Amino acid sequence: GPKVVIDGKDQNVTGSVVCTTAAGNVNIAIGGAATGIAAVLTDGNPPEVKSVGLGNVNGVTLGYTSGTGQGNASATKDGSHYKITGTATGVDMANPMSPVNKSFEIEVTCSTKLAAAL
Amino acid sequence: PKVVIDGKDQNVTGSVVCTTAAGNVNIAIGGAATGIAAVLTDGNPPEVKSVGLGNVNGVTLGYTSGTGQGNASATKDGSHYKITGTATGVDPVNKSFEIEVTCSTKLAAAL
Repeated sequence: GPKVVIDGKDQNVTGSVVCTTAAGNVNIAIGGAATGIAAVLTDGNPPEVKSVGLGNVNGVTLGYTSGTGQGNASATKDGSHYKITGTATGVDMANPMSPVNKSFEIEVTCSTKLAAAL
Repeated sequence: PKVVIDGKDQNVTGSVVCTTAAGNVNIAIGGAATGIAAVLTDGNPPEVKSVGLGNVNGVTLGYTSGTGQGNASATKDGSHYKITGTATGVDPVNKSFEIEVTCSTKLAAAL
């Protein structure tokens, strides 16, 4: 089942992983759209991280977008099993200050539905 | 793409990426960092499974089907989806929303 760690703290994930694809992209959603936890990878092998969202972490929405230069991310793939690690970043909207940076790890195994869609 | 919440357009500027598997379509706006996404079935009309709207005036807003909280419906015309409903959040906030997006031919190929 899905594992999400933020700043060295296991998140208590009660939900499910949903994996979808189309040419170029593998979307991994953990907990449904309302959480905002998701990662987007290329459909290549080796994979590349396009973006990560960690949702609202203590009032700040943290994420990674490839090509902005802010935060960082790395992925590994073993079939349907993906691991993404890095540093996510964000700014407090209510009280914008310096960017917040937090380490993360996401590990999931997609279902056979993702194999079929590829 | 257009995202409206409580009658206010959010000025989303990012890309729309529509992906599928097993009868579900995920629409993501601005990549994962935004938290803006919707999950629909591949039916006529599509049924809304979930919507995330991100952080909006301090609260994460969204919708999950089957809980009895909020509401959402959708229509599909070609590659274009319109999703409207009521989203909710807590630190209870209820806000109307509308998402309008056109997916690329990459979704039609995957379906």
